[PDB]
Amino acid sequence: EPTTVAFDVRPGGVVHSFSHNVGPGDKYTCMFTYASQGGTNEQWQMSLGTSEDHQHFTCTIWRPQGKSYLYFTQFKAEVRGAEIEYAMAYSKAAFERESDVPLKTEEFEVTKTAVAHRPGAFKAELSKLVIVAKA
Repeated sequence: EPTTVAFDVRPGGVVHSFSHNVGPGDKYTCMFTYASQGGTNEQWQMSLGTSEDHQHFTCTIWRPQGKSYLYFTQFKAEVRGAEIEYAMAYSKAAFERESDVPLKTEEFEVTKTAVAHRPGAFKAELSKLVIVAKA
């Protein structure tokens, strides 16, 4: 029943996935799959929001305070069975004196169901993903 859940983003280079679902029959699903290098785990948050029209929903994945130290070698946020209407990925998110810093055009790709890194162009820094979708 919580709409927001905490999860650990783990270094070590092995691929991990974390997912959360809300709504009748887990209608609204969001999954974050990644692999990273680093010294410590990072507790991130995944929030799923639902709108009045029973169709639109949002998935927001982020690291509190907007800075991540992990070297991501891959990432993919997926909303299976849904259609993305808006999405943005950030290397750094706004906090105190820092501004949001969107990933550069070449770093990622937005398909109907996913926001994913672009192999060979992604710069490895990520701290926030925002997805607005229609179930």
